[PDB]
Amino acid sequence: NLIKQLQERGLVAQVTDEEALAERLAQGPIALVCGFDPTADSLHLGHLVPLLCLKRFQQAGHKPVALVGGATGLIGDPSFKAAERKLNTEETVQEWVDKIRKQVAPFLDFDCGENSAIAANNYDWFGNMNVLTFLRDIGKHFSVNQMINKEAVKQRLNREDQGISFTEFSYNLLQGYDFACLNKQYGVVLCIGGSDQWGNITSGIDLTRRLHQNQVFGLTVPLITKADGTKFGKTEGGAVWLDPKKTSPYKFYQFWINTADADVYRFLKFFTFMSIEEINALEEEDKNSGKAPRAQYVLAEQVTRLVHGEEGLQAAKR
Amino acid sequence: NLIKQLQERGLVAQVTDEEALAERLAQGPIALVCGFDPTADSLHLGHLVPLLCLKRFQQAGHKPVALVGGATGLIGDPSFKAAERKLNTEETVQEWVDKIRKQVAPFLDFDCGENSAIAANNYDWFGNMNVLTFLRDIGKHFSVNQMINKEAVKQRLNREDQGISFTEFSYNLLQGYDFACLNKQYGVVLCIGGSDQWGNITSGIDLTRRLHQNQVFGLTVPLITKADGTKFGKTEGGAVWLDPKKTSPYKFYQFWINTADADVYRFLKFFTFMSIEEINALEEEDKNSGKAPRAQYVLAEQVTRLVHGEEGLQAAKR
Ligand SMILES: Nc1ncnc2c1ncn2[C@@H]1O[C@H](COS(=O)(=O)NC(=O)[C@@H](N)Cc2ccc(O)cc2)[C@@H](O)[C@H]1O
Ligand SMILES: Nc1ncnc2c1ncn2[C@@H]1O[C@H](COS(=O)(=O)NC(=O)[C@@H](N)Cc2ccc(O)cc2)[C@@H](O)[C@H]1O
Repeated sequence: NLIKQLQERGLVAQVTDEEALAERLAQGPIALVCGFDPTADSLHLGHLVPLLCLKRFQQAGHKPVALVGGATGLIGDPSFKAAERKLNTEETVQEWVDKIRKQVAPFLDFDCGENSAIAANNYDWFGNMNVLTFLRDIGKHFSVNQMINKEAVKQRLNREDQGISFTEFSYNLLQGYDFACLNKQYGVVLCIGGSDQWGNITSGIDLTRRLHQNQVFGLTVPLITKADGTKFGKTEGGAVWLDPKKTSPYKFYQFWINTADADVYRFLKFFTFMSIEEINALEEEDKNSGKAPRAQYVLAEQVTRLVHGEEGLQAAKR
Repeated sequence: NLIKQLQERGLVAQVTDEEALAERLAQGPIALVCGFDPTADSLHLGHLVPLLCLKRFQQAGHKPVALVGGATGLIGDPSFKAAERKLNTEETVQEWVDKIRKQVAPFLDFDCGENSAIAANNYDWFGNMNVLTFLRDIGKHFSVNQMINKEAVKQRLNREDQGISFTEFSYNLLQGYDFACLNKQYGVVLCIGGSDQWGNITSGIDLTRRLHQNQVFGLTVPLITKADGTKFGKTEGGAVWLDPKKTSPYKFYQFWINTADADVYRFLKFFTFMSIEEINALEEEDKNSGKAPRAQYVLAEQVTRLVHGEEGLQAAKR
């Protein structure tokens, strides 16, 4: 049902147990979660993929849990990161943390009773957790041997040149715990994220099992890349922040207009709520049209509106 | 001077910088430490060797710091251990800790003046420490790459049959910090322990340099064993405790008088305070004297009074 729908949009990289998950979603609504760490004072175009995905689940009747890593942001996810990351002050992360919560809010119905959205922060629990407690209760459930051969950190370990701190090496446990913790108190049985996050989610489904014996689920969406395999979110001036202050609505819309013909269609699937059908209709319509492609105009309008409301769209054009 | 004196009786296995440590010990009295983890309600003969080196250094005028791992004993030191030590309740361990402390107190002088002994417990700084505080303020200084190859745990990894949890894999950072922490509040510049405790010491040396920029040293005593090969401190009823209740003064004295001829002399150098001279005369004497060796008798008289006092001795005689 739903999974298959997302597959049609090409928004599904890997699924831990497609069937069981598919069957579970069927039984009735569930609660899922997606996490975002405070690396900046705003999220960017990349983050909008998973985020928009929660909303997609919500509309299918599920309850989204949007979690900001108030704690993991003090450590740093080393997942597929080639080089160690630098630690940001406790005060700066806080500030950033707050800008994100608020920034994420507008993207989800936080009131419709049943499946109203939930904002969550792991600082809530890791923030005042004794180190010994953490090592004992969670640590005893992780094997360094296998922690070592996880794709998300494998390479940094095997390299007489590269390396990784004990700190970021532990990152895995905290996100892993977050799952079990969000499951214990909210019934969250699904965690979604971009491909890179897989390993982190994996550890999460495992801890949740050995701590509460609950079959939990994981589902990742591919990391969206420009067709010409360049970057994304990044341009000549930097990341396409969602924060109007960092990227004007006018500039934001101009961005989508400039999409390549080999992307615009996929991008309409990843960023808009257009019936996979009409998107194909639009493609076909554009192909046989001796006219210019209108897909970009669509894409630009839809996203600029999702991210900035009619106000921002009105601005985008003046 | 002192370093070489301890070598005379083979109580030194390694030293971080013999030359410099030698020069430093000469400059004047220093603060040194040795730690003992609560893994039972009592210590055994193996623990005595190191403990005795602390009293040695003290007689030489230095300040002994006797630490008890109220926190480490909750994590489990994996050093050269074959299988994962299991966790003990917080309840049990604190109970063992008191025991070990009080048991330890008699062996060191707690009021000779400037070099009076200090009782220490790392639960003091780990019991109330945030995990995020730990992982970043300390973790950030440990390379998983270098951690994986450290001898004390190269075993557990690089093996199919074995394994190590994230918990015990973290032990190194705790003892490493204990050194730094001790160096900052007592100016402790020396950490002595058994051969197996080396790597743990090293890591302390570095963190101390890395966190305070001070040259700190480490020296390990050889792991005393029976020349015949078999494990030390073991019997039919197992380990020989220092707790009269676990091992009566009588049984204790008997264990000593039963010492093998190839061990008895070394044992006099390790477990007693006889000068290397008289211990050598004794060996010589025993050599060409139609009588039975009296070193056994001596050794038992000494160690028995050391560990149980005049009462304990007179008791091993009835
Ligand atoms: N270009 C992109 N396309 C698709 N997805 C993308 C993307 N760029 C980022 N993302 C995804 O959207 C999120 C972006 O935030 S993130 O900083 O990368 N998140 C992280 O690093 C996670 N460790 C955060 C986290 C997740 C769960 C927790 O319980 C705690 C923390 C991630 O799930 C990432 O996989
Ligand atoms: N048979 C033996 N011969 C000589 N020395 C021996 C011995 N058996 C044990 N020892 C030494 O005497 C001590 C015995 O206690 S122990 O439980 O093994 N100690 C430990 O495991 C350390 N991790 C304790 C510790 C040390 C320093 C800290 O800052 C914190 C904790 C260690 O220094 C050990 O190396």
